[PDB]
Amino acid sequence: GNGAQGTKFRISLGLPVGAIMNCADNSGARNLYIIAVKGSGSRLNRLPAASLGDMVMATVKKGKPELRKKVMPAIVVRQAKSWRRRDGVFLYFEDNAGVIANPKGEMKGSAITGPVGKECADLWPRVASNSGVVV
Amino acid sequence: MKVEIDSFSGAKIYPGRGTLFVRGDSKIFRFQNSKSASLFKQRKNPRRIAWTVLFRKHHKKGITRKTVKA
Amino acid sequence: SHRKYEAPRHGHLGFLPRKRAASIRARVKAFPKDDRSKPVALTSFLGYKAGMTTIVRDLDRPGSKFHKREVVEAVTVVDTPPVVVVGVVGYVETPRGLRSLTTVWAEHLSDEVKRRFYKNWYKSKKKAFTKYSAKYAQDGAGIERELARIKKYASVVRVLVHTQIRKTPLAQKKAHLAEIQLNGGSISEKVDWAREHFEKTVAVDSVFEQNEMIDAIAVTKGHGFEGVTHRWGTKKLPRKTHRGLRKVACIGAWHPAHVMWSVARAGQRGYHSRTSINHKIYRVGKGDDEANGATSFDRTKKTITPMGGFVHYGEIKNDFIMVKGCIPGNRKRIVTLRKSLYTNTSRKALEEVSLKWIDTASKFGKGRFQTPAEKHAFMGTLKKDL
RNA sequence: GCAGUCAAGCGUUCAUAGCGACAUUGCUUUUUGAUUCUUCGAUGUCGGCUCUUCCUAUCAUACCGAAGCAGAAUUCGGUAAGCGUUGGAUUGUUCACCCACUAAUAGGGAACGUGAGCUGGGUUUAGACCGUCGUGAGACAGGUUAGUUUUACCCUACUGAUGAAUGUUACCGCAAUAGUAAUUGAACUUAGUACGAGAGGAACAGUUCAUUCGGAUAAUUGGUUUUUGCGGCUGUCUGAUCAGGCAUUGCCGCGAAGCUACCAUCCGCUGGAUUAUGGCUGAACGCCUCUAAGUCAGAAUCCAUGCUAGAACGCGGUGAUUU
RNA sequence: CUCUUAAGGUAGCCAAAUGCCUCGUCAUCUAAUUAGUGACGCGCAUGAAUGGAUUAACGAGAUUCCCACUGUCCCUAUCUA
RNA sequence: GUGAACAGCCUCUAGUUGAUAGAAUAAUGUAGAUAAGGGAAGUCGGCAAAAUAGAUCCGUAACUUCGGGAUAAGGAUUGGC
Ligand SMILES: [Mg+2]
Ligand SMILES: [Mg+2]
Ligand SMILES: [Mg+2]
Ligand SMILES: [Mg+2]
Ligand SMILES: [Mg+2]
Ligand SMILES: [Mg+2]
Ligand SMILES: [Mg+2]
Ligand SMILES: [Mg+2]
Ligand SMILES: [Mg+2]
Ligand SMILES: [Mg+2]
Ligand SMILES: [Mg+2]
Ligand SMILES: [Mg+2]
Ligand SMILES: [Mg+2]
Ligand SMILES: [Mg+2]
Ligand SMILES: [Mg+2]
Ligand SMILES: [Mg+2]
Ligand SMILES: [Mg+2]
Ligand SMILES: [Mg+2]
Ligand SMILES: [Mg+2]
Ligand SMILES: [Mg+2]
Ligand SMILES: [Mg+2]
Ligand SMILES: [Mg+2]
Ligand SMILES: [Mg+2]
Ligand SMILES: [Mg+2]
Ligand SMILES: [Mg+2]
Ligand SMILES: [Mg+2]
Ligand SMILES: [Mg+2]
Ligand SMILES: [Mg+2]
Ligand SMILES: [Mg+2]
Ligand SMILES: [Mg+2]
Ligand SMILES: [Mg+2]
Ligand SMILES: [Mg+2]
Ligand SMILES: [Mg+2]
Ligand SMILES: [Mg+2]
Ligand SMILES: [Mg+2]
Ligand SMILES: [Mg+2]
Ligand SMILES: [Mg+2]
Ligand SMILES: [Mg+2]
Ligand SMILES: [Mg+2]
Ligand SMILES: [Mg+2]
Ligand SMILES: [Mg+2]
Ligand SMILES: [Mg+2]
Ligand SMILES: [Mg+2]
Ligand SMILES: [Mg+2]
Ligand SMILES: [Mg+2]
Ligand SMILES: [Mg+2]
Ligand SMILES: [Mg+2]
Ligand SMILES: [Mg+2]
Ligand SMILES: [Mg+2]
Ligand SMILES: [Mg+2]
Ligand SMILES: [Mg+2]
Ligand SMILES: [Mg+2]
Ligand SMILES: [Mg+2]
Ligand SMILES: [Mg+2]
Ligand SMILES: [Mg+2]
Ligand SMILES: [Mg+2]
Ligand SMILES: [Mg+2]
Ligand SMILES: [Mg+2]
Ligand SMILES: [Mg+2]
Ligand SMILES: [Mg+2]
Ligand SMILES: [Mg+2]
Ligand SMILES: [Mg+2]
Ligand SMILES: [Mg+2]
Ligand SMILES: [Mg+2]
Ligand SMILES: [Mg+2]
Ligand SMILES: [Mg+2]
Ligand SMILES: [Mg+2]
Ligand SMILES: [Mg+2]
Ligand SMILES: [Mg+2]
Ligand SMILES: [Mg+2]
Ligand SMILES: [Mg+2]
Ligand SMILES: [Mg+2]
Ligand SMILES: [Mg+2]
Ligand SMILES: [Mg+2]
Ligand SMILES: [Mg+2]
Ligand SMILES: [Mg+2]
Ligand SMILES: [Mg+2]
Ligand SMILES: [Mg+2]
Ligand SMILES: [Mg+2]
Ligand SMILES: [Mg+2]
Ligand SMILES: [Mg+2]
Ligand SMILES: [Mg+2]
Ligand SMILES: [Mg+2]
Ligand SMILES: [Mg+2]
Ligand SMILES: [Mg+2]
Ligand SMILES: [Mg+2]
Repeated sequence: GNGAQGTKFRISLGLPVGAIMNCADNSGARNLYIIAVKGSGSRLNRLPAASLGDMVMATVKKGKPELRKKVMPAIVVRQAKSWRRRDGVFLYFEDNAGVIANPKGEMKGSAITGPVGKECADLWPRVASNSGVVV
Repeated sequence: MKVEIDSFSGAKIYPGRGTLFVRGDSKIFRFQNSKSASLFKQRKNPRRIAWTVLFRKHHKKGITRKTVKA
Repeated sequence: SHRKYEAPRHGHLGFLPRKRAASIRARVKAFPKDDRSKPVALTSFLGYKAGMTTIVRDLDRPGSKFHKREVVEAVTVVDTPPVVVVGVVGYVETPRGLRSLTTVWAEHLSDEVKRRFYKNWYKSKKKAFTKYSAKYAQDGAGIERELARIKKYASVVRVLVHTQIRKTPLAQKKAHLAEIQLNGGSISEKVDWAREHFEKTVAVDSVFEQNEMIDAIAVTKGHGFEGVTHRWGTKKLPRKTHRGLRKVACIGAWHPAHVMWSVARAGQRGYHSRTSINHKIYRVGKGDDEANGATSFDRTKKTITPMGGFVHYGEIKNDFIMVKGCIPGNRKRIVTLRKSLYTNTSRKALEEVSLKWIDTASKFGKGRFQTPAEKHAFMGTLKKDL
């Protein structure tokens, strides 16, 4: 039911459909290929776009045969589009990365390779627990 | 409010200014503008760029009591 | 036959026509509701849009993720040297609407305002209001005859004020003259106050204060003739398409046999009047204050003028208003600031701000410094200098 | 294709909560047929793109009335078209069908809207292959592949732009009329409450954000570079140096200013009257009844406030008017 | 077994640029595939120089996917003549 | 001259300097360009555009009529002194 505790201030959208981002958890998915964004409305021809902390629906293009060929929810931990927070700073990661997780928002895996943006870790306390450096 | 500093050139960075970049390793790289940033992105060495605080510090450019009563 | 997919219409039909606005002055279409129990003050002010800068402040929005956190915000800066009152105009309501039944002008008129009644000032004999000034030679019973007339009649009294253009960096010399409505009580008290202020000066802080919400009324920065696509936001047409891609493919259906007021078509863009509302007043300037840019947190004596000076504008030597966000129109253009049309609770308004820091870095590029006193400190000493 | 009437039945019981047989009255002209009025000295044919407007037989969002409405959820209905109705996979396709998001992924019209707007993938000439048919030429409503998309300078229409005449010129104003705008979701809390045996599980007040839409604006961040602003490079030319020419802007790093991006920021108002509906008082009719007289409350409605034009044959106040 | 023929489709190939039914079924690739490919074959109407089957290499030939790449697109923006 | 080179680019000789012009620098265009994050979601279809590239070295599959395939694939280098 999109557990997702807190609001989220808007940050620039870097992840349209078709965009394939790296898999930052120990699940054994190598990449997540985003087919939709949770909580995007509609406009003629606009490609639904996710950003840090957004939950998406993905398939796994490279990975364990258990995880391939099936739709499943994700959470974007890592952006690469510069976005702007309310303290003024324009910041961006090196890669696009997310962690496969369940609709509740509970991670598939126990750990996250890499850092995570503070917005996403505040959003999803199960991503909080498994997170390394934050921002 | 903190003034931050450009880790490449060394120039002061006032709030809501410049860019910020989180490399894979979580080393945080703050630029005052596009110029420093774009250098960073070419693998340019600050000590080798004449106007960087790094360079002029390297070249030593322009640096120019009490009583014991116990 | 029908749309085949539904989308909003491009553009807001309410702002039609898209034509070039009537003058660089934007008209004040309304004034705050008169509460006559209050003392008589101006309802609006005249000024010039100088430029923008950045702010830093703590945020009071309990329950927000930034509550008690610092934020940067863009602001804009209006040169606001006191207005001078040159006259009052009275209005009576009729079944046909409100109607002005006289004006009264003070004796001596400034050579800035005088310059406004003239297309060529250097050639004129400068005769304006010379015979009108003769109305003061006696006790001024001709004057008083109107003044008391406006008292007798006139549900509504406005003041004619003008800018002090000379007192600003502009090159324009010919001041801007405008009607301001008087919202203190008792139409008599109003024209009393009017008279006593003839030829006098009135500055901005008699009108607005800090945290107050004010509306901006100005003419849009104009772009001249525009194509369909940027003017209305029409989607670009495909690459492969003959004879133009920035267009509307279907100007309309066969019937009706005429293209419609509602279809996007290429014409003027920009230079419209706009009435823009709800800006919080972040700072109330005094040109007689050194340490304008300063703050209880900052403390280092600097004015709001950036190094290198507001680009295309100048130095802000007088009082000023600083308002959150951006205001319609562009730099050097004459701008009206109006008190709000309504009482807004809204909690976002009513937030009482305290600026921490006002960005003094130069705007002619990516500025590295606030004061000249800092630039020396960091950089040290040069091949000029000592 | 859509809606009624009767009410045998269905619905544990109970015709009509929700339905409904036998029959019967209808509407509609996004079906197809029927016809042949118009056009064969020519009305560019399918679909899609794009864009605008209209319908309502409302999918969503407002307010309501009904339930086989405890709660949740759903379903029937009224006022309702103000407002939104998407992103993809195969397919030329309309259609069909799946995937996914969504408040919802309603149906239709405008010469089956829209080709001097596009495209040309299909259809529908002239090349060619196959299969069936034919002795044959050739045929095939059987499958394929290649196949030139013309013109606007006229009138009107629309978009913006000037303008004679009413003494002149100038400044400040009014506002008939015409336009109008906002949208929708979520989290916190109410509250693990009401309700329920439980499983489950709301709403108003409040707070924080978000969607679509719109008007701006350039502090900041990004884009753009003929500032050919500075620096670098190759080739060749000026004996060399210094400093430069030529390479359709020679190329590359940075690059102000300007323009400009939900890729950046800011902003988007408040009164009134009604609709359905629920009531008061209240006869007709000594009772009863929201209705007949009269009357209270009320929706994304409507009229305004606000917002944009400002009649070039609507107008008011005011300055100065030539030897 | 029977009726019938000049002989009654062999070897091969197949929903093939040959299959009406038809978007055939199964498999595969996909989140999803009237597409592709692999199979199956009472094949409307496959088939032996009316040439059948297969095929290295070739091809501005029709089609399918993948990697790279991209203003094709989200979504537009800016410059030069 | 550079260079593999009658390539492309610059030059000597000779021969031109002909093509209506002036002032601007709206929309739309024709011709040339660049774009943050995404990377074909656009679309009948990657149409179009981008990416690739020269030379030295290293590495080089299925299949094959043993000639090929083959620059397959894929890497490293490169100036001046
Ligand atoms: Mg959607
Ligand atoms: Mg489309
Ligand atoms: Mg920049
Ligand atoms: Mg429709
Ligand atoms: Mg008004
Ligand atoms: Mg074409
Ligand atoms: Mg001070
Ligand atoms: Mg600037
Ligand atoms: Mg018919
Ligand atoms: Mg029909
Ligand atoms: Mg006919
Ligand atoms: Mg005819
Ligand atoms: Mg005909
Ligand atoms: Mg014709
Ligand atoms: Mg015809
Ligand atoms: Mg025609
Ligand atoms: Mg209806
Ligand atoms: Mg129930
Ligand atoms: Mg249910
Ligand atoms: Mg409508
Ligand atoms: Mg029809
Ligand atoms: Mg048609
Ligand atoms: Mg047409
Ligand atoms: Mg055409
Ligand atoms: Mg055709
Ligand atoms: Mg064709
Ligand atoms: Mg012929
Ligand atoms: Mg045929
Ligand atoms: Mg051809
Ligand atoms: Mg073709
Ligand atoms: Mg012309
Ligand atoms: Mg006349
Ligand atoms: Mg119970
Ligand atoms: Mg209980
Ligand atoms: Mg509430
Ligand atoms: Mg917008
Ligand atoms: Mg805009
Ligand atoms: Mg350049
Ligand atoms: Mg050289
Ligand atoms: Mg040279
Ligand atoms: Mg020389
Ligand atoms: Mg030298
Ligand atoms: Mg030369
Ligand atoms: Mg050059
Ligand atoms: Mg810039
Ligand atoms: Mg924003
Ligand atoms: Mg109001
Ligand atoms: Mg009544
Ligand atoms: Mg408004
Ligand atoms: Mg009229
Ligand atoms: Mg008029
Ligand atoms: Mg008349
Ligand atoms: Mg007049
Ligand atoms: Mg097939
Ligand atoms: Mg075959
Ligand atoms: Mg096959
Ligand atoms: Mg099947
Ligand atoms: Mg298939
Ligand atoms: Mg495909
Ligand atoms: Mg077959
Ligand atoms: Mg059959
Ligand atoms: Mg046969
Ligand atoms: Mg045969
Ligand atoms: Mg034979
Ligand atoms: Mg045959
Ligand atoms: Mg053979
Ligand atoms: Mg053969
Ligand atoms: Mg050939
Ligand atoms: Mg060929
Ligand atoms: Mg094929
Ligand atoms: Mg050589
Ligand atoms: Mg040569
Ligand atoms: Mg020429
Ligand atoms: Mg323009
Ligand atoms: Mg360019
Ligand atoms: Mg790009
Ligand atoms: Mg990129
Ligand atoms: Mg990629
Ligand atoms: Mg594609
Ligand atoms: Mg596609
Ligand atoms: Mg598509
Ligand atoms: Mg498609
Ligand atoms: Mg091409
Ligand atoms: Mg070989
Ligand atoms: Mg190679
Ligand atoms: Mg070397």
